[PDB]
Amino acid sequence: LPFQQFGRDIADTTDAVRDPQTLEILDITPCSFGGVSVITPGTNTSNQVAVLYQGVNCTEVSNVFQTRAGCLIGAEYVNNSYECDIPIGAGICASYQTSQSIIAYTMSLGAENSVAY
Amino acid sequence: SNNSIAIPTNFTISVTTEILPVSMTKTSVDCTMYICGDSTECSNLLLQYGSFCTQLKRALTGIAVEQDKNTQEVFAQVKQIYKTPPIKYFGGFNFSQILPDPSKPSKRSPIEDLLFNKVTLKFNGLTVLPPLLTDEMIAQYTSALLAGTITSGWTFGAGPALQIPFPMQMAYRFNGIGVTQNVLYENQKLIANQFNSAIGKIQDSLSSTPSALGKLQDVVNHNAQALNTLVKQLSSKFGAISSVLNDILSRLDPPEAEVQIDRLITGRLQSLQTYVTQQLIRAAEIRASANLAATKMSECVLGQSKRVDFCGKGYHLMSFPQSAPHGVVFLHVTYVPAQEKNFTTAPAICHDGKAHFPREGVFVSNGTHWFVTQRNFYEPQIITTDNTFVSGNCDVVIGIVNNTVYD
Amino acid sequence: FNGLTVLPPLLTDEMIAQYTSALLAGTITSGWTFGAGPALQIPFPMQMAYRFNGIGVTQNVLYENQKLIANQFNSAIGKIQDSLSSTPSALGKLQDVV
Amino acid sequence: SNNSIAIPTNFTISVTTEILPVSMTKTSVDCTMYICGDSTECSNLLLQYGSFCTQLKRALTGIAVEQDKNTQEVFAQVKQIYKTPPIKYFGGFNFSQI
Amino acid sequence: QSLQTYVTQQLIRAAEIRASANLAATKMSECVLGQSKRVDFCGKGYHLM
Ligand SMILES: *[C@@H]1O[C@H](CO)[C@@H](O)[C@H](O)[C@H]1NC(C)=O
Ligand SMILES: *[C@@H]1O[C@H](CO)[C@@H](O)[C@H](O)[C@H]1NC(C)=O
Ligand SMILES: *[C@@H]1O[C@H](CO)[C@@H](O)[C@H](O)[C@H]1NC(C)=O
Ligand SMILES: *[C@@H]1O[C@H](CO)[C@@H](O)[C@H](O)[C@H]1NC(C)=O
Ligand SMILES: *[C@@H]1O[C@H](CO)[C@@H](O)[C@H](O)[C@H]1NC(C)=O
Ligand SMILES: *[C@@H]1O[C@H](CO)[C@@H](O)[C@H](O)[C@H]1NC(C)=O
Ligand SMILES: *[C@@H]1O[C@H](CO)[C@@H](O)[C@H](O)[C@H]1NC(C)=O
Ligand SMILES: *[C@@H]1O[C@H](CO)[C@@H](O)[C@H](O)[C@H]1NC(C)=O
Ligand SMILES: *[C@@H]1O[C@H](CO)[C@@H](O)[C@H](O)[C@H]1NC(C)=O
Repeated sequence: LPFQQFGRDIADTTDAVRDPQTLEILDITPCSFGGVSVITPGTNTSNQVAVLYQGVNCTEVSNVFQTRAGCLIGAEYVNNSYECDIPIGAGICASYQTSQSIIAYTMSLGAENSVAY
Repeated sequence: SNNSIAIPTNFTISVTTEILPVSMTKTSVDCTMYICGDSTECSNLLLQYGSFCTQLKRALTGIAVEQDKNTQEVFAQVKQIYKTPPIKYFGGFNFSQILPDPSKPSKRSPIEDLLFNKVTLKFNGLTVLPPLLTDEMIAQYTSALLAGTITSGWTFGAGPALQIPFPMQMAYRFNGIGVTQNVLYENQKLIANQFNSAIGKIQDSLSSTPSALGKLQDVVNHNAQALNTLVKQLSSKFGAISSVLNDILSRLDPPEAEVQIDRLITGRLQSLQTYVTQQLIRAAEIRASANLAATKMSECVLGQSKRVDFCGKGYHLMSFPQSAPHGVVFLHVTYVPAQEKNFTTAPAICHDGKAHFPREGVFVSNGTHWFVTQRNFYEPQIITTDNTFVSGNCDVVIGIVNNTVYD
Repeated sequence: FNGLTVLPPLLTDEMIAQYTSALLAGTITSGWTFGAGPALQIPFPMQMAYRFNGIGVTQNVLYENQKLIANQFNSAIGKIQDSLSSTPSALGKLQDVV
Repeated sequence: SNNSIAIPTNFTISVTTEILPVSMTKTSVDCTMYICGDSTECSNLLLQYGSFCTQLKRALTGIAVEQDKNTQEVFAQVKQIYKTPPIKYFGGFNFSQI
Repeated sequence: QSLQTYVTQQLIRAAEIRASANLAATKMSECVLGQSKRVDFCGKGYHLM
């Protein structure tokens, strides 16, 4: 509306602002933030690590993979599925598998067995 | 009365619904971002306050791991993924509503789809962590449990899955509840129709009353409320001059600004501590519910339970799990006696000077003749030496009646 | 007090007593049948014979020893009153709550 | 011994008591009355702190509703209210105390 | 602070009482409305009623 100058959401945080000089409604998005997790095999085994930026799209951030949990750097995606070793997020687990590197995969629920009814 | 018994002459197959929460939303907090935002002056004092931030982070991480563990405890009981046979004929019993629907892109059963539709379930340092197991994986666990129950009965729970025709499984479940196999085999079509009608009514019953799913919704609502409250708590002044830290820093001198920043830090740290304690209590409640759900999955779905009212209302026959957003819905198929009839009963039959007691069942008189019947169903048979044991004399027993025992 | 109020419970003691009486009457006259469906009346000695078969003991044991079992049950019920009356600590948990 | 067994020749009917809490007193607290009494200045100062009083009210109301639900769950097993017959003869078993 | 302490302690006690109430409901369903073969769940000995 003409008299309104700011905009607030249900959480009482500013979401839009009217530019004082030219009347234009500019939406405000909070600058990207997210937790950083270090996926590590035991330091007894290796010193290589992967880094998961949780909830951060891979644009904002030597293999880069985008999963629902966030952006994963340092783990290679493998199509084959194994039992979960290090949980990462929405169905993706990491493991240290043989060179010899850190792989990320969709975890396998179990062996498929069809009973002969 | 001394001599009055009531024996059922029919049965009803009733399917009931039990909704149980399993997991709650996993949340993470950045203590510095919440309390101080981007202000370094606030961060320096927060460093002085102590190790409260690490304690809160550890508590929230433990809660998240606990939620994941609850989900695995409830759903990951099956060692192998079982698939229903391609030809879905199961003796006239119709599992289309509970079995996965390939046409649906989500690969979910109609009841699961309705549950997902019914319950549909700010950024100031607060993040929501996705669950380890996606809804598709929980659906696959549920489908595996259903396939194991349908094809193998309870054998897959206690060891290798063993094939069995579904009518035989129902007959053995009737034997479990105390009813002979002939009752199932003679009345197979009626029982199949009753089960089909009850399964059909389950969907309409769930759709009609949203409050049935309210528990799950309540869980979600609670989480939202908590998070919302926390965000609104940033608008509070907590005794300081203003909520915004930049305004305090610019308006006042540094030494005076220290006390205002300290008040804001104390208020926001107290708010975060209250939030963490509340979610610790809620996580304890959800863990209790998830343990109950795991026990039900082990006892109602993977076996037949003799515990009264643990698996539905009535005599438990079987159970079927269904996934729901942040919870599990158990469909309990139970046996309910119906159409009772009055009869005259006696403790023992006196013949040739000897008492006779029934091996199974009780003695029943239709006014002129005496029979032996099973307890939960009226199937009268002639009193014979095969279904009676003598064990005593005629004088001691109170209420004994004289009648013949054929051989 | 000062803003501290105690809200009366929804169910009065009379109503809880009526629920207890209903459960007792059901378990006496119908056995366990009223829990799983329609209440099916059954003579109480026959119900106790059912329960004896449940614990692994035949019916003849009860029907031959009916008076002895009745006397034992009556004596035990009589002793329960004295045991509760003599020791207040038996109810301590409830008291502890308050 | 690998050829010796012990079999009971008699029995005892034993009645034991188990006491279980079900509900606790339902309390409602007025945040303004407790913290500030009748003072308007204190109430205005308290409004700056935030929604603490609302959270307290929600928690206490949840506890009270939970107590009512506890009593309902424990004692409302049966839909019907069963009544014992006027003739109180149950095979020699005396239930007068219960 | 006093009210927060009171409410937190009341919540914990409410959780404990809820656990006790669930146990009581389970006992009423199994000990009273049926015969229980679970050992020591319904008294000491072989449960009759
Ligand atoms: C990340 O940004 C790209 C931009 O091309 C977009 O396609 C993708 O969906 C985004 N991912 C997430 C998780 O938002
Ligand atoms: C039958 O029931 C009546 C109840 O009025 C009782 O007086 C009588 O003793 C009972 N008969 C026997 C044999 O117990
Ligand atoms: C049991 O009920 C069904 C449903 O009405 C009925 O068709 C059937 O005849 C009944 N059984 C007997 C023995 O009457
Ligand atoms: C029974 O199965 C058919 C498909 O064979 C389906 O169309 C129908 O809805 C099912 N009825 C139920 C589940 O009651
Ligand atoms: C009782 O059963 C017998 C055998 O089935 C039958 O001959 C008799 O007519 C029945 N009496 C009544 C009253 O139904
Ligand atoms: C058979 O039992 C009835 C029931 O009391 C009794 O009246 C009758 O005398 C008994 N017959 C014999 C031969 O004992
Ligand atoms: C019991 O074990 C002893 C060994 O200590 C053996 O000598 C004896 O024969 C066994 N008794 C029976 C009945 O097998
Ligand atoms: C069993 O004990 C009772 C007393 O409780 C006694 O009267 C009866 O004779 C005993 N029976 C045996 C088998 O000794
Ligand atoms: C039951 O016991 C009471 C004493 O506790 C006694 O007064 C009463 O007469 C007994 N019942 C009968 C029917 O004798």
